[PDB]
Amino acid sequence: STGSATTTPIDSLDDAYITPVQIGTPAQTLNLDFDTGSSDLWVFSSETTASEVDGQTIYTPSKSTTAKLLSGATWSISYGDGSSSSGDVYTDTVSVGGLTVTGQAVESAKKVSSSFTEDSTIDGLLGLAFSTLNTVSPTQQKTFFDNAKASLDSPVFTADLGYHAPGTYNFGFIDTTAYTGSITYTAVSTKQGFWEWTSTGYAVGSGTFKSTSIDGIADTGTTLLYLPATVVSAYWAQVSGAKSSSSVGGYVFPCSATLPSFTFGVGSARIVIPGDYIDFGPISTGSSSCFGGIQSSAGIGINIFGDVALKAAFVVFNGATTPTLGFASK
Ligand SMILES: NCc1ccc(C(F)(F)F)cc1
Ligand SMILES: NCc1ccc(C(F)(F)F)cc1
Repeated sequence: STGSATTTPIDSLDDAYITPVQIGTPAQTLNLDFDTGSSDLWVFSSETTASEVDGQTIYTPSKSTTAKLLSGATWSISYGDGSSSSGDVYTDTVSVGGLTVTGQAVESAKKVSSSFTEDSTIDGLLGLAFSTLNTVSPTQQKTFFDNAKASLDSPVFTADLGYHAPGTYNFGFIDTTAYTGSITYTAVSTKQGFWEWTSTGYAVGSGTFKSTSIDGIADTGTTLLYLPATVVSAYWAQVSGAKSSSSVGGYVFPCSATLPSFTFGVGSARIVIPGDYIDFGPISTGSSSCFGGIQSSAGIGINIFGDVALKAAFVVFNGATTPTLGFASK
């Protein structure tokens, strides 16, 4: 079987993308953030502290005839940005784009951090990293993809994120009309639970390509591109007036500048990120300083190919027994 679902940016800067997911019987539709950097399916619910809910659609397990409490199970997650949530665990039927999984662990939030409360458009997260990262205790739970794998035509899903526009997540098949050229596949390390791969180098604008190994993760759940300080410094040096700002916490640039493109290597292929994708607009309303979409990973400890990079490509997540990542131009 297969599934296909449209994913939509939550705001005009593409800060995150939401995809409708049907949970329970009869279906409750929630808009979830599909996150290849984590492995928990958690949702705002009827159990969430009322002061921590501000416009989100909630899952109500008591109204689902297929929901079962997973006795004694709990979960607690903290994200790399300092975000967190925690609560208890149901199992229920979950469908994405026509693809149905019965007995999926649905983690019900009792508590969420403030950054989730303030993001009224995101009802929860759907984790798509490897199940070794799932936080359910005492019994670890499988991801939606892991549960669906057996029944998929092909054990793959693909991410086709739009620039200021809707895109598509497909499960179980590769749409050969959605890209140009060939797909280049590259090896994945699962040893930390992430879709981790090694880029073969980079170029700034029309500069020479620099061959150099950049290890990092493919993460639909992270907005920006986080790369080593040496790389990020070479990019922003080409932008007149750009500088790293400690008060803002990253590189900013004059909003009147035009940004160079950024190229990253996948084996012998090249993915080009247009300079417009790297503009994240004014740091505050009315400011003439704009925030850059390429930032240093020095404080984070790992390099992250977030949405800025992934939306420039058609991306195959191949969950075969030897996993790989495919990139194509589009
Ligand atoms: N999108 C999930 C996520 C969040 C943070 C991290 C970090 F910072 F730990 F790498 C990885 C993955
Ligand atoms: N990388 C996972 C993640 C996704 C979204 C958020 C936000 F923006 F909703 F707070 C935080 C962390």
